[PDB]
Amino acid sequence: MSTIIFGVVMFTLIILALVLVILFAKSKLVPTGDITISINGDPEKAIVTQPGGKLLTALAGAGVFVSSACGGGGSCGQCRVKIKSGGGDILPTELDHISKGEAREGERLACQVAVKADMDLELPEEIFGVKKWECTVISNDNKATFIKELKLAIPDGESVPFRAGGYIQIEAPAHHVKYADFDVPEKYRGDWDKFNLFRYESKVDEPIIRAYSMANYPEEFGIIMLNVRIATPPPNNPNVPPGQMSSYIWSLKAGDKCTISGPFGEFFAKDTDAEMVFIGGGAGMAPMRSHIFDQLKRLKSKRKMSYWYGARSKREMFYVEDFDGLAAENDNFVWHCALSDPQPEDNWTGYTGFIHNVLYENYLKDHEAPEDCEYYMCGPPMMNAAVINMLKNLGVEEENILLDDFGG
Amino acid sequence: KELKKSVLAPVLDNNPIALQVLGVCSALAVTTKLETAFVMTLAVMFVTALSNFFVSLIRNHIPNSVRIIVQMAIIASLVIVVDQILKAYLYDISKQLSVFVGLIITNCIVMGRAEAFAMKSEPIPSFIDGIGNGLGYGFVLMTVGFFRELLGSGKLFGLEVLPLISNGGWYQPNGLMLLAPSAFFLIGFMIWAIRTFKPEQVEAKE
Amino acid sequence: MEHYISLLVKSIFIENMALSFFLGMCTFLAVSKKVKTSFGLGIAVIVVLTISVPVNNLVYNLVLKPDALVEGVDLSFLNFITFIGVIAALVQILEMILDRFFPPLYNALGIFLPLITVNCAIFGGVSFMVQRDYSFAESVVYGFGSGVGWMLAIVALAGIREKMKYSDVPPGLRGLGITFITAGLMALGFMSFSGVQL
Amino acid sequence: MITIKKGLDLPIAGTPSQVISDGKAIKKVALLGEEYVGMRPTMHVRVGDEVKKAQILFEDKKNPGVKFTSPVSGKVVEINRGAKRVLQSVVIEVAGDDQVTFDKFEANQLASLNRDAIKTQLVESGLWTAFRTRPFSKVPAIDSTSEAIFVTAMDTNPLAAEPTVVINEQSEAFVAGLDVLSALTTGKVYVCKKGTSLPRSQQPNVEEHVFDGPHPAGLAGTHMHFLYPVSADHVAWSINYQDVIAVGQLFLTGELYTQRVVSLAGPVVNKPRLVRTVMGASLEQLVDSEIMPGEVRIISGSVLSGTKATGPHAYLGRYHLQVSVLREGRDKELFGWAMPGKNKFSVTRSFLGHLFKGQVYNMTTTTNGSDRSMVPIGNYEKVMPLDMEPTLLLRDLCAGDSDSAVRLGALELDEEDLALCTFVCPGKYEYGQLLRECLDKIEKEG
Amino acid sequence: DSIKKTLFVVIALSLVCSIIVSAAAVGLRDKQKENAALDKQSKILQVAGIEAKGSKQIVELFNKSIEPRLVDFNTGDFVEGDAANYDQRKAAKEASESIKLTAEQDKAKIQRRANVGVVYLVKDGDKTSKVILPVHGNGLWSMMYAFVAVETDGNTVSGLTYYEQGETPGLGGEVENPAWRAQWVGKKLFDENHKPAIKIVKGGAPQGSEHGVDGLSGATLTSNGVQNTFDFWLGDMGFGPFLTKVRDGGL
Amino acid sequence: GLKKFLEDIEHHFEPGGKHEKWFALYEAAATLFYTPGLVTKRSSHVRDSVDLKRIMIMVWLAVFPAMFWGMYNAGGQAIAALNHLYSGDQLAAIVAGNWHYWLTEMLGGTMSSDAGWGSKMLLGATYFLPIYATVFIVGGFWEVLFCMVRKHEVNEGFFVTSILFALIVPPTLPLWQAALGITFGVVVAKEVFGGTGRNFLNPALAGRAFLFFAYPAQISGDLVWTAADGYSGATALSQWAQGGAGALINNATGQTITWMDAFIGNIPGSIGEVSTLALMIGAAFIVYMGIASWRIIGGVMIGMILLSTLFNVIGSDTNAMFNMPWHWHLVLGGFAFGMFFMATDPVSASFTNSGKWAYGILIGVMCVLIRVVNPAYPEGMMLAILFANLFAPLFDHVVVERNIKRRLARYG
Ligand SMILES: Cc1cc2nc3c(=O)[nH]c(=O)nc-3n(C[C@H](O)[C@H](O)[C@H](O)COP(=O)(O)OP(=O)(O)OC[C@H]3O[C@@H](n4cnc5c(N)ncnc54)[C@H](O)[C@@H]3O)c2cc1C
Ligand SMILES: CCCCCCCC[C@H]1O[C@H]1C/C=C/C=C\[C@H](O)CC(=O)NC1=C[C@](C)(CC)OC1=O
Ligand SMILES: Cc1cc2nc3c(=O)[nH]c(=O)nc-3n(C[C@H](O)[C@H](O)[C@H](O)CO)c2cc1C
Ligand code: FES
Ligand code: FES
Ligand SMILES: [Ca+2]
Repeated sequence: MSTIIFGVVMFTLIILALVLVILFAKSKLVPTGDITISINGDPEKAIVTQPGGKLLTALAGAGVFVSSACGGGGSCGQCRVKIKSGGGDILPTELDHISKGEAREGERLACQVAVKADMDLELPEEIFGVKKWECTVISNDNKATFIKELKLAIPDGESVPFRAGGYIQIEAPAHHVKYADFDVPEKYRGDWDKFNLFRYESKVDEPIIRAYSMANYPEEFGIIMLNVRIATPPPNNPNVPPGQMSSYIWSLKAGDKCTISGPFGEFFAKDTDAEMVFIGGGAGMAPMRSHIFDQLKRLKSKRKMSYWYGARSKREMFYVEDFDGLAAENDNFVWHCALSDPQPEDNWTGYTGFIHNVLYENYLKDHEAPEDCEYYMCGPPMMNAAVINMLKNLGVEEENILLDDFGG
Repeated sequence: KELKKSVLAPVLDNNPIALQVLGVCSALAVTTKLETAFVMTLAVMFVTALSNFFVSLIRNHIPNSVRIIVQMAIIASLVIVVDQILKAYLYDISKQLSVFVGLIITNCIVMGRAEAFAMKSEPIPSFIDGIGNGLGYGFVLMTVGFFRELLGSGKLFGLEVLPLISNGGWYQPNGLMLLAPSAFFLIGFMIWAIRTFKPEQVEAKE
Repeated sequence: MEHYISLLVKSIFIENMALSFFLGMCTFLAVSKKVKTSFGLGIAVIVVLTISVPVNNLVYNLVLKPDALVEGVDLSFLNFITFIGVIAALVQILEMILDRFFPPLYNALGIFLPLITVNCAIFGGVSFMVQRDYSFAESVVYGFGSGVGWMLAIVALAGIREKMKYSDVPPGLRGLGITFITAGLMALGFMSFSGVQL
Repeated sequence: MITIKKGLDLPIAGTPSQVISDGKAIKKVALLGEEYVGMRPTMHVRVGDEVKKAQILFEDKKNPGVKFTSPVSGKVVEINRGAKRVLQSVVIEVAGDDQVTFDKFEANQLASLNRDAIKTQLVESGLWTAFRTRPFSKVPAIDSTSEAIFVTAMDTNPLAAEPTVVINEQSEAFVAGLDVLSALTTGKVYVCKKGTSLPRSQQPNVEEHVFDGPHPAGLAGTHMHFLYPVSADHVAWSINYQDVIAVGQLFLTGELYTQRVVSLAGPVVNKPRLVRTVMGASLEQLVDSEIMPGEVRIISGSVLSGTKATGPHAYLGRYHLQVSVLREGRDKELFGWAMPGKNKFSVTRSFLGHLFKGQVYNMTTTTNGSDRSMVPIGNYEKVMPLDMEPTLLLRDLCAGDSDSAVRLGALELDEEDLALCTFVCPGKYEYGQLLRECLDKIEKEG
Repeated sequence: DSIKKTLFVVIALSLVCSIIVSAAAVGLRDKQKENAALDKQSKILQVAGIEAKGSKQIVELFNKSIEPRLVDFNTGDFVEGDAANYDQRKAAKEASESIKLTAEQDKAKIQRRANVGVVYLVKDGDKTSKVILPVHGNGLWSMMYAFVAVETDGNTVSGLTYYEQGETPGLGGEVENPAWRAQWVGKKLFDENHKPAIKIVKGGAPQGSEHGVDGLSGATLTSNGVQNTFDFWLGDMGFGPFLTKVRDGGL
Repeated sequence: GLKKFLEDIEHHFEPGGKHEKWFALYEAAATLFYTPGLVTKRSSHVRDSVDLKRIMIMVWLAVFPAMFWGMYNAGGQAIAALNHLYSGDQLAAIVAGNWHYWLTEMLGGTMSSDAGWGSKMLLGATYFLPIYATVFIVGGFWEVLFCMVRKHEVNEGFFVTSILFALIVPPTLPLWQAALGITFGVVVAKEVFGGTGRNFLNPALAGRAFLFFAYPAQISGDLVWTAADGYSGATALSQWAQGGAGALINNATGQTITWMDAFIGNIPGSIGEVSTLALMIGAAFIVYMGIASWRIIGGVMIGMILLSTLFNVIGSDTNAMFNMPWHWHLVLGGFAFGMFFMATDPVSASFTNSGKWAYGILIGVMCVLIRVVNPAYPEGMMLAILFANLFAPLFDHVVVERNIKRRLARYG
């Protein structure tokens, strides 16, 4: 019994001594002072913040919004900044989106950058002109069986300064909506009840952030037009949650309110005299309408242009009148559409099959020099892989193929 | 059932020693005989389960400055109790197991489970994953000790199944099975056999 | 003089902690890709071991050895907790010291100290010191030699694994299996100092 | 003097007689689009178009501003294309005497000229493609400069011409070309040569350096390694003696000079000699009625580093100054690997052929063995004089490790620098292609 | 966070852990000591020829039959003390309770020797039937510890048992072979002049040898170790004076 | 003829044929008899004549003097030891009891003491040839299996591994142990790494280290090195460790082992390690051709001489191996077999001219060390080569790291 008391007291004193000594060693040896973060060169608007956190949360407070697609976490690759002074060393995950040649300039993903020392950032050429808006839904008309067109009105006459091919970010709070809430006209309804996709419903508990490409050109003031495809569970395993944000925008209707955040973008057209070939499909009609209307109307370019859209049926087609009006007034532009499963009701006398086979066998095969054109493309994933493969077998260089995958 | 997945996945799907390199030292050391492998498997099961349980009980109040001190205090107390129990009842196995009874404290399974799962989960699932990881560890230990004791000495659990020549039999024991590289070779070929049947575990050509 | 050099040569070659005693194998088998990284980790191991073994020898001989404080009281059941707590606290304090005061030495070797804070190599070194009943200078020399032997073995494995860039390993053996086989073939070669009694 | 001791002078049959004569009459030339490294052509001519001498045929997309011009005046008759529509050659039938002319200067004005005027005249004439940057062996960017321009006034290739015979006929043009290069370079021009005398340019920065020993003593990579080691941030340019003669003639006459003196030699050539020809001449007409009957291989350039001339690729290369013709070895021999070889060449001493010193071998295109892994017996060290580790660098090239390859070298190298390593490998590896793959990786990754 | 709550947590946890640990560690000391002792008790009962299974019968027979005593090596006379708890292996390293061995004196390569050693007397009623001498020596890989039982004359051997060794399990680990240990029964330790006469013979022993046992096969470097062990522990520095005292009489 | 028969059955083995799964064995026999007949396809349109076949056949032809002298010596030692022990009607019953003896007497030879060089080589062949055949077959099984499953073409290199394993083993190995040793040598040390040219250890001394540690009584002691029933006699690195140079004596003949006896090879031991003269005769040929490394050989010699001379200088009065000179280390054991044929393995050695010297020096130092100061093992050459195979890449690392700093200074 005499040994037990002694053992207990010495155990406790050893543990307490180690804890107190490590605490005291910590108190003197960690700063807890403050560091200053630097932006382009201006002494004004410089961020001071606790060393707790990363560069994303440190930039989030001072009103500087970096492109934070895919909710951070080192996935998108658009949270890239140039750091002049010593920040933090590279991470192997940052090497996935940044190459040894790019990294030399100072490119790093802001998310993995850990703020504990002062830094000097050279942010990409005055992107401080970014806003967070709130808009009133104008219409939510259904454009295809699985694609709905969301229009929004920017309030008080303000207009979004953006370029064709760019995108905005739409944030939504926690909610719960059911697929019975959706206004799906009887024109496109027959395919839904075949799977009875009205069954599903989803709910989220913290707000989400996603990006969407605009479907209007810069000189169409006072609005924003989008094309939003519904993201349903895959056919193989259908017991997984539906798309969080995709099911929200479909739940909106006239008069409702949503918030958007600023103009971004990298899918811009090059300024040359070369011919342009626009390839699209599905929800990829959004940038392809923005690029084409920018060329023929705002820039009024006289280059030769062409649009090759690939749909599944004539009920899946839309914006037809807008393109047929351009092909009549302008003789630089031409339009073609190819269906996979044309139905007898469609009255279809046109191209049939995949778009990568229709484009090749009709136009590219006899072209005098197909390597001399600029190819812009946006569509479903295996449409991008089929087209790129067909173009590479013609000699086209990847410096000419501009592809915008919808978030991989 | 939510139980059988959690207890039976770390055996082949997410095996500790064969996929999560944690835990090689005792597997290499104590698998010359099969009794020591069994006793070490049971001890690791007990310690991992109860340490996960207690760390998950007090997960909310642990300071971030002294987290390692608290977790290692719990684990070291459990291992000291286990070592005092082993000496009183199973005396001979302890002598053959001398320092790897204490080294259960620095075994990587016991700490990686307390850090990766117990700090973030309820008490009853942490007992479960500790038991499951102990089972996955004991799988490799017993499988290696079986071959080592059978071919190195011709006995299983101390029972003579192959009659040695120096005991009037026909079998001549392999001396490497009682030595150091044999455990490395056995675990390497076992990893080969496991990744042959479940080929999603194969690593990238890089 | 001959007593302390025989102990050093023994610790380095005759009783290796990596290939003879099998301590620290997960870090040994996981950080063996590049020679530079293995060298940094080995230097961290040398430092942590040579600082950890003598201090634990002092604490044991002052507190936990039989009859150290009161006649008829031995606290030898606190060896495990005392050793592991002292090792962890020492590693963390050394890491913080390097992190603040000497940034270059931090980027050099302090970036390995989280992997070594609680490792089987140092715990086994302290346990073997307690079993073998070393003096203070003997503990210093033993810790130093043990760290140097561990570093030598890990750097040799890194060199072999870099030479294996030309190999053609079956897909099921790629990685862990072939590293296990290579470490076994290294132990087969280190078995040459077996019969030496130094 | 720099003396090289590790190398190999190949004892192949058919050495030429260093006497210049007139070659066959040529009726077709071509420009080969696969011999320019990293070139993607933008075509400026169609089949049926008529061209003039020094008229543009195609440009480069990846190198803006560079023009590839016609050697002769005639009609575009073929635009050959291969896998994935890769341009193989643009064939032109020689007919007429038309040309694009430029400005002419006096022989004493060339040393004091504007670098931009020199660059402009070169790019417009299309003689800018005579240069190659090390690393990566590509045509220089028309808006870049170098501090070292290496002139190759020697030749150690097997069955090669001897530069002195050619330079003694165009001394004036050679000196004018060196005077132009002295003003074009920022720094020094290195005229790497043998011990024999050559015409001297008298600018203070044009220096003469003598190299001695067997092959590779005559490659630009050796000269760069010994005089101006190159790296990612130290680039040198390379040009040979006939291109310097062409530069001198261009700046002295205002006209593009397209005249080659190539060596036609080989074991199956009846009279090996130096012949006069034109840039890009047809190699199936240059060798007509001059080779023994049978099945042979016609090569543009050396047997160590050259292009096999068949079909659409059967035209004289741009950076090549010789043609080689040798038989095709397609025989199967009873225990041919175990015969005592009195007629078998080797760098090792496993055959009887080395005991007969001064022998000359009628070598074929045989691969004396099958493809096997690398067992290093020390053959790469016997033939590589530079200050590198051959076996480890070649294993880095094989394994595909680009970073350690760059560290161990691989940036000072061309495909012609590993020709002897490809030669003496007992595993029958081809290292020029592996080096080109590693350099493509390194140039693509920024 | 707060230092107050941190210290409260660590102190409470330390108390809760230390109570259990130090209660379990002290409550089991006597059982641990008994379990440690029963192994040596069983080895001695086995070398003495007595059959026993289970701690009950082992303790009963060891307490009724075997008697530990202490013997002074320098003079070979009995000394009084606590023989049941003597620790010769730890006493041998102590500077006061041991002696350093001269290079020529060290024939078995043990390098040290305690002043007093513990012997065990097998007792029948009150008559001393045998005496069990603990000997040890150095082999090729390890130190080898044995138990040799000698009859009252001080010459005849009744058994041998190696209870600790680490020689190759099939070459020099054959000192634990029962067929080899059975060769020792009936041998003689000393000759007519009372000098060490045990001989480990390379290549078999002639049948009828009173002094020779078969050496090990393929193991002449561990067999040399056993020979050196007996050469030392039967000499003037080992059990020589005590064995002369036993020969004269009065165990 | 044979050319016609080979190209007519080639359709049977191309994909879809009757025997397509045995294609790897057909392409081997097709290229063994006749050269492939291929041409260069890309560049360096002329190739050197050497290939792996000639390298392997030249390393194989070099060990024939050693092989034949080893067979003759095994026979002579066995006959002498037999006539030393038995005579009269015992020798007849000993001869009729062993097939190695009654086959030698059936094929025309004699087992009496007046036997000549012809019956001694016959008796030695009756021991060597079964081991060689078993090793070759059991290792070729695994080679062909790996090549068939991995769709490779079987390559030479095992042609040398098998013979080098068969000549470094005692004349009295069981055949199942030879099979196990060649299995461990080929499969574990070479084939799991990719095959020839892609491993890092010596495949023949990693199957001898399998049998030395697993079955240590059939490859050690005094009963395994003379093939005579009931004969127990020590060799000379074991007789020197016991009593020095005065203890070197042949018990079968009752004569002293001189320096010329160990150099010529009139001593017991591993089948073909005994004749330093024949080993030198073969090594001079394979070194002249440029196949073996004189830098590695010189390093081994330098290390052995340095360490043995240091041991001789510092001296010892309890260890007899401290006074063995360098010219006695050379002719005893498997020092010269290893220095000449097994240390010069190009795949396991260093890949740098500067690293080869250090590699050889380490091999020699470790051999002399394991000989002198390791009391358990009479020699240490399989253990010293296996040890240096681990640090061969580190020497290359040091040399390359020194070469890269020379580059960055723009002088290389
Ligand atoms: C720059 C940019 C522009 C874009 N422009 C457009 C545009 O104009 N139009 C457009 O329609 N899209 C566009 N996108 C794509 C869009 O932003 C997102 O890809 C996606 O639509 C986001 O919607 P969501 O979060 O509701 O779907 P998510 O929830 O992100 O989709 C997940 C999908 O996987 C399934 N799933 C979810 N959880 C699991 C699980 N645990 N296991 C298995 N399956 C699961 C779901 O059923 C669903 O099909 C763009 C993307 C980027 C980056
Ligand atoms: C699984 C299916 C059953 C297995 C098959 C059944 C068992 C097969 C077993 O009999 C072995 C032979 C295999 C060895 C292969 C490897 C050898 O290294 C190849 C070889 O000799 N190469 C040559 C040697 C020489 C003569 C000189 C260098 O040239 C060569 O061609
Ligand atoms: C000089 C030379 C020496 C060789 N020595 C050996 C040897 O000792 N053991 C072996 O298994 N193979 C040997 N080989 C064959 C070959 O190198 C060996 O199979 C490779 O290690 C296989 O990768 C040798 C080959 C050559 C050319
Ligand atoms: S997702 Fe934010 S950086 Fe990649
Ligand atoms: S056991 Fe030593 S690291 Fe896990
Ligand atoms: Ca004693």
